[PDB]
Amino acid sequence: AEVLNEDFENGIPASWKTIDADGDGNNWTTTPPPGGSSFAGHNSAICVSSASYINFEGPQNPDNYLVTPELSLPGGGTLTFWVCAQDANYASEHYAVYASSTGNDASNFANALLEEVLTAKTVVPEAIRGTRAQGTWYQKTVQLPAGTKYVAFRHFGCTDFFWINLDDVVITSG
Ligand SMILES: [Ca+2]
Ligand SMILES: [Ca+2]
Ligand code: NA
Ligand code: NA
Ligand code: NA
Repeated sequence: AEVLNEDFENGIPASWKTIDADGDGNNWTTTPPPGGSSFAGHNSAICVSSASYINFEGPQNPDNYLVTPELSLPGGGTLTFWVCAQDANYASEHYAVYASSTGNDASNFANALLEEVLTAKTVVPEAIRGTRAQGTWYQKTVQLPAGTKYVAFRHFGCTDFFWINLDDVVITSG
């Protein structure tokens, strides 16, 4: 039974929450600057994205969370989602996925269930990035413990690549 299935085609839903932990005003977003329109989604128009580098601005130091609405997983569940680097040639974005059994603030998200740096399969030094191919979309699977109330996706601990993209977040109970 699916308890969450988000394609982002109507943007980040109001039921989800962004946390700008570094405080720069830049978040996970479906309107990445300076274009202000979503990057190409996974077999779809829209995905949600966070920047380590913004064209016409420069390197960023993100600590950005994207948090689900409150979940009921009394016996646990399974998360799947799709992730890619927006620029296949500046691919090395660092992210983690966390579960909380209580609240939905940054301090509630500790002990990553998954933490990785996307694999660079190709590389280029350019001021304007995102000018070639998107990275490959990869599906990830994370098991969620019983009593998980919130899942957070965190883009952090990296700078000076381009953007990380997320799409097609599905959580099933059991
Ligand atoms: Ca989508
Ligand atoms: Ca930020
Ligand atoms: Na949906
Ligand atoms: Na919200
Ligand atoms: Na709260």
